[PDB]
Amino acid sequence: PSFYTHTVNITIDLGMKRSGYGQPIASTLSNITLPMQDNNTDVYCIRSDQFSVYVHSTCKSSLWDNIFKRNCTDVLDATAVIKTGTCPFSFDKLNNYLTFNKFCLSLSPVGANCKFDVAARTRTNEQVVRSLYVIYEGDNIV
Amino acid sequence: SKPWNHYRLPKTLIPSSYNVTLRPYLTPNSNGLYTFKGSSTVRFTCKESTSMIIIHSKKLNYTNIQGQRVALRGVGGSQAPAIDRTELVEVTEYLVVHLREPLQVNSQYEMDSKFEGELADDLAGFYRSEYTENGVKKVLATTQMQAADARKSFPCFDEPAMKATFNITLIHPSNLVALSNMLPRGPSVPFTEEPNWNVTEFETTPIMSTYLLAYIVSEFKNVQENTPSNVLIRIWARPSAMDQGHGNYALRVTGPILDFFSRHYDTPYPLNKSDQIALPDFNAGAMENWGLVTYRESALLYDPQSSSIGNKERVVTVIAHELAHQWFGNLVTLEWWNDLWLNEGFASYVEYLGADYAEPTWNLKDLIVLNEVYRVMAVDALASSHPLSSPASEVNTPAQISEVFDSISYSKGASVLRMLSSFLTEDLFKKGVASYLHTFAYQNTIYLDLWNHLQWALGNQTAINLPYTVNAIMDRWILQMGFPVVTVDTTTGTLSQKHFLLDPQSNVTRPSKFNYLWIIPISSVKSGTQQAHYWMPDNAKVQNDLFKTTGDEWVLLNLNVTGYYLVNYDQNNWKKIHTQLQTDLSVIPVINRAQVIHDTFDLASAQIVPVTLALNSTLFLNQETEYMPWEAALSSLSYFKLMFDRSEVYGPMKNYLRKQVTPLFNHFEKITQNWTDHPQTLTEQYNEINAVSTACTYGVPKCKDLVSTLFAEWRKNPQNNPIYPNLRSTVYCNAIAQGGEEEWNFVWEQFRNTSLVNEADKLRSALACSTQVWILNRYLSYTLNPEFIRKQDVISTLSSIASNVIGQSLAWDFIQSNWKKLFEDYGTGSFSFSNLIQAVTRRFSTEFELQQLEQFKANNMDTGFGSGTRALEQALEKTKANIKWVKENKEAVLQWFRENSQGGS
Ligand SMILES: *[C@@H]1O[C@H](CO[C@@H]2O[C@@H](C)[C@@H](O)[C@@H](O)[C@@H]2O)[C@@H](O[C@@H]2O[C@H](CO)[C@@H](O[C@@H]3O[C@H](CO)[C@@H](O)[C@H](O)[C@@H]3O)[C@H](O)[C@H]2NC(C)=O)[C@H](O)[C@H]1NC(C)=O
Ligand SMILES: *[C@@H]1O[C@H](CO)[C@@H](O[C@@H]2O[C@H](CO)[C@@H](O[C@@H]3O[C@H](CO)[C@@H](O)[C@H](O)[C@@H]3O)[C@H](O)[C@H]2NC(C)=O)[C@H](O)[C@H]1NC(C)=O
Ligand SMILES: *[C@@H]1O[C@H](CO)[C@@H](O[C@@H]2O[C@H](CO)[C@@H](O)[C@H](O)[C@H]2NC(C)=O)[C@H](O)[C@H]1NC(C)=O
Ligand SMILES: *[C@@H]1O[C@H](CO)[C@@H](O[C@@H]2O[C@H](CO)[C@@H](O)[C@H](O)[C@H]2NC(C)=O)[C@H](O)[C@H]1NC(C)=O
Ligand SMILES: *[C@@H]1O[C@H](CO)[C@@H](O[C@@H]2O[C@H](CO)[C@@H](O)[C@H](O)[C@H]2NC(C)=O)[C@H](O)[C@H]1NC(C)=O
Ligand SMILES: *[C@@H]1O[C@H](CO)[C@@H](O)[C@H](O)[C@H]1NC(C)=O
Repeated sequence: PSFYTHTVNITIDLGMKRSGYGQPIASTLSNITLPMQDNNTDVYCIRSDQFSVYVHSTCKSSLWDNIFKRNCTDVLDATAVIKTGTCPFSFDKLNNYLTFNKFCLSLSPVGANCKFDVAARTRTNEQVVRSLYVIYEGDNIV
Repeated sequence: SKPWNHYRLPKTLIPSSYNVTLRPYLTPNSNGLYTFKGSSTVRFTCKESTSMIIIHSKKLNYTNIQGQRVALRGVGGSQAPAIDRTELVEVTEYLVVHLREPLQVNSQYEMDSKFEGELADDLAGFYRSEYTENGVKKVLATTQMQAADARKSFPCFDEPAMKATFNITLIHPSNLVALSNMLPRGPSVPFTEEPNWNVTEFETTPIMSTYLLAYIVSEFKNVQENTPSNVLIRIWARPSAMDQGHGNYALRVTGPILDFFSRHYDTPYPLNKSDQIALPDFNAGAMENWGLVTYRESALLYDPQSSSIGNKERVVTVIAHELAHQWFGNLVTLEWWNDLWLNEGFASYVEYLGADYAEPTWNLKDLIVLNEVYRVMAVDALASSHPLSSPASEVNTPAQISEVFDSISYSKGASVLRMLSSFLTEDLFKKGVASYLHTFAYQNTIYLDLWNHLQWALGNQTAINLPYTVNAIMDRWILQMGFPVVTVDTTTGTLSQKHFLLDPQSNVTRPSKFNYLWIIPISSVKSGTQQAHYWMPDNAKVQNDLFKTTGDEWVLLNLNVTGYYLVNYDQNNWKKIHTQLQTDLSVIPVINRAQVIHDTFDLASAQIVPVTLALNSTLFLNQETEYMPWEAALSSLSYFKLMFDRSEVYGPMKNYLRKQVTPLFNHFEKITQNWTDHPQTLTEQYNEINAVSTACTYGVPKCKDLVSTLFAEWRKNPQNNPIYPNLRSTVYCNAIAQGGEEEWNFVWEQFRNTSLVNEADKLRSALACSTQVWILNRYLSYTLNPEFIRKQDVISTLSSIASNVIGQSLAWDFIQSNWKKLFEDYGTGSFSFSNLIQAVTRRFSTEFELQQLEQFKANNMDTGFGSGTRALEQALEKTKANIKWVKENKEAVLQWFRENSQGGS
């Protein structure tokens, strides 16, 4: 819960394409923006011991095309929340921080102990858009 | 007879070079006749001196330069004597130049003759192509040079055998820009003849047939592209289209395919310029000419926004076929038009490999069996089909040259090529082709030379051994039409081969020495285990132990359908194979699984196997999720649907189908995440369309909900299209059928409004689907008026109306009442009149329906049916056969199908 340091927060661009049954559904290629950590954009391991970890969702819609310019409308509008079954801790982006020695946000499954799971929340259904792999534990970092 | 009377150009006149100066008029004259007038020098050597010289020039009057029509100038050692007269034979349409003076043997005479010709839009010779851009008609000079057409455009010694280097000076309006097979030797001259006339010199082409040479003057915009190899590619397209960028995908596709082909051929492309031209309307849709390839706009250009995945496939395949042609049949010259079937066949098979190279994910090779082999399976099965081999003697007239281009020639040729590659194991085949290309470059050639090279490569490598010579195996397949059926009894291992005719009773007039006994390459699996390849001899019956099985084990044949043949099994084996299929489809390969459904239905049509066995093949489809088996089944079931749609059998049939379709629809829904994650693979994408359409047609309430939601979404904000392009057609038709008049009107308004041909075509099909009788009648009336529907479009609209079951009766009546007006417009000029007759009578299975057809034929006999006359006889025969089926087997089939469907419900 304590943050030794609280000083960039990921934004999940959300791609939503309607099913055609009228049900809003999350789509592949939704982009969680990961800021450049030193040289590498994909993996951010925070220099700060603890993380603010705020989540921002931008809704984008595609008729069928890859282009997501069309704005999310009606049922399609959605918000993304990260809660993970795979990590032993539920980790719903809580102020409470559980363990960790090194926290990273790998976009690669290999080399990562557990994956934070971000789920788009729609009124009809909750669908997990992406798994954010995390090289996961130490007494030193809370 | 006379040498000019003979179609063939005399061998003695061989053209060393052609210098052609031509001035097309792209400005209408006082007469209004656009005219191409030019003076062309014929530089040629006479192997045997001939006083009379024969040139292939068609329908050209000759202007006189000073005193004579032909002025001959000889420089230095080369000497030329001016020719007194130019005459054209009416029978052969060939220019003959008559010179009183005897010619000097093997000397160069340059014959410059002024000629006058008229540019007419017949898509032949020198013709004009017109496109409306921004409301303005645009005039472009175009050359069709195939066969006799080259002669019409300019005097030439036209033969595949005759090869010349062509230096072209083109005088054209300055605004328009000239093109030729070769790069320009000299820049266009603004004021050389007149300020309006621009004269562009062109480099001498590498020696090639005159038909290969082409020159195009066009207003098309260009974005030049250069490969690392320095071949200049790019596209000629209208300026608005260039702004659209539709051609960009085609440009992206061409470069890798060229490189891949060059590696397989082992020869780099000789020409440093290859130009793809988007002709606004091209009847062929593609050009095989060396250097200059002109395509119809639809084939060449792909729009990402409004075009389906099928369209994307079309663009890649057509480009590959043409690229293959440049190396094959152009660099190594084709000896004569008779060898065209081989050239086209080689190109099509190679095109599939090239397309696969371009798109690795798509399994184009898997698609080849459905696209080519299955398509000609139907034509070959008919006894009337021609033998694949074509003799040089047979092809003489221009019409004969046109005859060689046919579906069997390209598609069957590709299938035989695939089989050949399999016996040669690919590498030897590639080596042979490469060697043949290098050895015979710039020489007219026959298939035997290529075959010898493949055989030589096989001779070099001892690792793979062929029991029979490559030429011998190939000959059996090429010489005779059709395919054998191999029947194997598991208990004894005996194998038997006989010809397959889809018709149960037919007579094959054509005679072959082989008598349909063919050497067959057999690949076999026993109980899931591969067996050593067996080469079947061309003998009716042989016994092999490997085929024999005991107890549980089952046998399979023709793995991957590499061979061009049907297969049959003993009934116990069939049952075992079917049982295995229910328990596990994995042991069977995908191509083989498709093969069993297709084969059983074909055998059922010929009555070799019972109708119930074919239905048993459909039983495992509940488990099957793959595209190829499902596609084969749907195609087979279409005949059943047409015959039983109005009968009582339809209700039970619908229930059985609903049960088989539902797991596939559900599986697809789950994989596609409720229809938004459309599958990337081409085969998978195609199956997604199949599932939606079949489900909607028979029951499946969930499908109806999806279609309704999608159409409603389209109606709001109509200009942007929510519907996925692959799925657009299904939603539109279904919605119109469920919907009332308001639905029909909305679609009609869109059909008139849409600029795109493809979109307009989709809308046109949807209009026919409406249930109400009155609506259909109003639509039928709309067609006659020119403003509402264009003439070419009218034939298609009538065909779709016949397809609707409620509409079938109405369409038939309209056709009888308005026959004369339609006949004058489309019977003349062969505008798919035969196709229109074929669309009617598709669903006709009753005696009463046959009687109506006979009456119409008698009543309108005096008026005449134009192109449709042959089709009318064919349509009547088809109807008779459906009723005939009822007389012998369909009455039983109707009862049985009902019983089988009832049991499976
Ligand atoms: C993909 O779509 C399937 C099928 O959806 C079907 O078509 C739609 C137009 C809707 O009308 C669906 O109701 C219809 O079945 C979805 O499966 C369906 O999920 C819905 C929503 O959870 C289920 O409805 C529920 O039914 C239960 C009955 O036990 C009620 O208690 C609930 O209140 C609710 O109404 C429906 O049973 C279920 N249908 C099937 C075939 O199981 C599926 O959710 C969807 N997938 C995605 C990616 O969203
Ligand atoms: C998340 O980022 C990815 C890129 O990593 C986005 O995918 C990309 O979307 C663009 C815009 O549609 C695609 O451009 C397209 O290119 C094709 C030709 O290749 C063209 O025909 C289209 O009109 C368009 O210009 C791009 O190819 C595509 N890239 C991939 C990897 O497929 C994705 O859309 C983003 N998602 C969100 C939520 O914004
Ligand atoms: C190995 O394959 C090559 C490729 O065809 C064969 O070489 C040809 O030899 C023939 C005479 O037999 C010539 O007519 C061709 O011009 C040669 N092609 C070239 C240029 O390589 C050779 O015959 C094969 N060797 C064996 C053992 O069959
Ligand atoms: C029959 O065709 C199948 C389907 O293409 C072949 O399976 C491929 O095998 C190659 C190598 O042999 C693999 O690289 C591909 O991944 C396979 N494709 C798929 C989609 O499975 C199979 O090899 C062929 N069988 C025979 C008898 O040649
Ligand atoms: C199609 O399959 C059906 C059953 O799925 C076959 O009917 C069986 O026939 C065998 C022997 O012919 C009998 O032992 C079974 O009792 C039958 N089963 C039932 C439930 O009727 C049918 O013979 C198959 N069709 C053909 C022509 O092989
Ligand atoms: C989405 O809305 C933004 C802001 O008004 C606008 O710039 C954009 O054009 C819209 N996208 C589409 C195509 O709906």
